[PDB]
Amino acid sequence: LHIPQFFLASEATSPSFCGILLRFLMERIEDVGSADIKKSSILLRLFKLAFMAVTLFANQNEQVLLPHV
Amino acid sequence: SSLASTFCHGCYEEEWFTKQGGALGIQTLLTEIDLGDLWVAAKQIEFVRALMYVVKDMPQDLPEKTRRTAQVTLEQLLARITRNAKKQDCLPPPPPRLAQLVMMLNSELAHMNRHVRATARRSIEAIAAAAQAEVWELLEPHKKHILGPIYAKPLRALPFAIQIGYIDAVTYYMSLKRDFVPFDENLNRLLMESLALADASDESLAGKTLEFRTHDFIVNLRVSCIKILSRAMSFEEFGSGSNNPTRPKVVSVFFKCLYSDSQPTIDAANDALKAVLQHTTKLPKDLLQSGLRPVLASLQDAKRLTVHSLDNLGRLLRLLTTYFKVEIGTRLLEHVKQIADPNFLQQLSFTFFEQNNAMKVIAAVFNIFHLLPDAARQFKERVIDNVLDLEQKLRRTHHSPFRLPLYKYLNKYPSDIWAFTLQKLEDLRYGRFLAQVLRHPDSQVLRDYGAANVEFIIKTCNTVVVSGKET
Repeated sequence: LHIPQFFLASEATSPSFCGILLRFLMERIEDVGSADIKKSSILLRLFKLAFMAVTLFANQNEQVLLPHV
Repeated sequence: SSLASTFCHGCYEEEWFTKQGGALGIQTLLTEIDLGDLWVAAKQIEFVRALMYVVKDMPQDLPEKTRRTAQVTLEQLLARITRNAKKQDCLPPPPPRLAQLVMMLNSELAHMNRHVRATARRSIEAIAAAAQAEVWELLEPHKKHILGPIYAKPLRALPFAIQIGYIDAVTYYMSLKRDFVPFDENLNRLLMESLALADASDESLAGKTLEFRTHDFIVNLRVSCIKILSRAMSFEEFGSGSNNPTRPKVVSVFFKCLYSDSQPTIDAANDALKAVLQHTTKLPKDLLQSGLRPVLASLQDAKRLTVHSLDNLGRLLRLLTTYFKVEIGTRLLEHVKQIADPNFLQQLSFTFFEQNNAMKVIAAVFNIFHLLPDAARQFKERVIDNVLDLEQKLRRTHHSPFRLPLYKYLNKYPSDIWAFTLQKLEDLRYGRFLAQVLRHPDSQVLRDYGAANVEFIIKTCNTVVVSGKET
């Protein structure tokens, strides 16, 4: 999980990786309430990482999140 | 008896866990004790009333476990009490065991809650099956109890949920048999009101303040009106003696609903139009021209091209197959040429352009080529070259937004695609592209054709090799 975190905390790569990750997670959103702790913990952590990336660079990542909220 | 009363009263409390406890207690009394048959026969009405109340009173934004428990218990009870049922037991005397239960279940077919209506119709069907009978036979005596109240008031003044329930009840009733609901003046007035409601605008319907739930209500009402009008269109007595433009008006409303922004409305209108086209087998020229005019109006300028209009064109192509003409694909290709600017494309690179609007419009344009008539086999070279050039400008290999529609179009003419590729076996680009296409999980038709014609593939390759060139 350190690799997505590293890519999302860098000004150069954060927007594109955030877009790719959100596009991927929107297809899995139905697995959040799966009752299998292993399955849901990772998805929740990935969503939180994307949201923190949005918070870090507001002037660039807001438009990435806008079409998904 | 006291224990049963406690369980039944638990179902009426306002806490959901008490309701669940009541339903579970009734289930335990039914399927784990065996107090006898007369006991259940004497408790059945109270049990049914309590379970139906649990279904009615649960808030719809909480978890659905309690309602499911109530429905399962009701299923078990109905299975138990109809063990040796007979048609004489279900119908009123010319006392019957199940006539009162049948009447009570019939009385809930127009409820404002959709789960209640679903449960009631499921239970009525389950009872009818066990007695080797038809639903209309059981429901004929009690038809007035539903029909009379609905015809009394004007449908326009009622709240949304009541209207939806009433229309759904009438729609279900008019499917049991061909003469269940006569085409009298009340039904005609109701159908005209439904047509007016379906043709109306959101602002006129109490206004659309952009609120989520008002929009949901309006969409549901439109779907119900479309369904009832579609069912009425199947009767030859509807709109015939009038000789007025009633059926044309219904078709126009269907077409107008096909071009909406709501997916459920699109699906309902699609089903209705499919049924109409299948039944009619012919179409007056003026009506189809009126239906087609808005679609062709929006495909004349590249500056105002939108994804929505191309989606409308795709739906229309799917509906009317042998009605369109070639030379629209050429116009679409010209529009694509106009939109794709070298400076715009140069700027678009360096960014994750999957979210750009112009790229989405171009992808929507490419998405239409697998819906065009059979004669569209002559555009293969044009589209392949266009996509390759676009990808070259954007510096993309193996991936782009335009690959999926292109694959969908290519998987329809495997013979032509394979012949075209084998005609260009001395170029790396085309072989690489075909190999990339073959590796997508959805290219089974092309894989089958290639597995069949491996012999021809090897023959052409061997001819090239024996020719003795540098390539």
